[PDB]
Amino acid sequence: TTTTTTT
Amino acid sequence: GKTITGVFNSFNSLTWSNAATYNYKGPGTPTWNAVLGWSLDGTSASPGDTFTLNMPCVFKFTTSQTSVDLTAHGVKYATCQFQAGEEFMTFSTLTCTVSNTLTPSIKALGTVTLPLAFNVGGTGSSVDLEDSKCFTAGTNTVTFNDGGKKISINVDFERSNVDPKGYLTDSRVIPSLNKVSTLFVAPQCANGYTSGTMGFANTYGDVQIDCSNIHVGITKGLNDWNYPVSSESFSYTKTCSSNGIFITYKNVPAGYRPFVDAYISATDVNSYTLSYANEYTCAGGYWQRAPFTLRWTGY
Repeated sequence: TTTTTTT
Repeated sequence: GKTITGVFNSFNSLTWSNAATYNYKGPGTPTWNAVLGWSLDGTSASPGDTFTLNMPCVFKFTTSQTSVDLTAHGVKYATCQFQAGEEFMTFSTLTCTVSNTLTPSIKALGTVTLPLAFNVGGTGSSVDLEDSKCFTAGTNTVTFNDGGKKISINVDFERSNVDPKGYLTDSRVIPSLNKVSTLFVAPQCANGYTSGTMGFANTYGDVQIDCSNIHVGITKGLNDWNYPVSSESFSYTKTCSSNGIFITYKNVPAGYRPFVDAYISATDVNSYTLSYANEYTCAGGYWQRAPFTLRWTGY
């Protein structure tokens, strides 16, 4: 799955 | 006792350990381990004296620990409490108390490691806009201070790998609030915007926008991490509810980009989906309507 990681 | 200064005396190393699978070594991508040299002398410090280490441009500590010890040659000589600046202030602090072990004949030299995330922006808050100017891609000097003694080190930071011309997003956890700030910047129309609609929403029922912590603005370009550097008023209308925040706007001048940000709450801040509205018409007539969804993860 394509996700974006938080910071 | 009293307030002392010059306990932290050197900035020995500043090294990145990728906390996830980040693609770039950015100041705001955790974790930066800052190793500082310190010294305490029982002839000039007593148990119960206090001292404070000021950390400009630091957003948070990337640990669940609330404090860290100053230890040398296996003995604890001070305890320091972490205070993250987050969205309250542009800097973080350590507030330290000398331990009873610092009996009068002790001369202690040691180091400590602090797990950090820098603030280089992320919303249109005063704090984030200020810190959006802290650093650039490449070599930077990072400076902390104890109250007189400035301690510095050079470090290399990588810019974001994301192409700044497209739409841009961000999600940063604010640990003391259990909220996440989230940002949306429209795709670039270099000659300005005739009009557009943008914003983001809860998708499945697990997300709530906090309408009391929002910003809507146009920024005069972006920094090396694709964050706003200014926030000016402009012609728009907005709707805001716990389900989402959306704007429709007109006549944004050349060189500016519209953006919206908000605090959000989620059932699980480590796994949530947002739905984005994304329509714009550049001055000159190029138009796109391209809504999308993003899956955000902290694991």
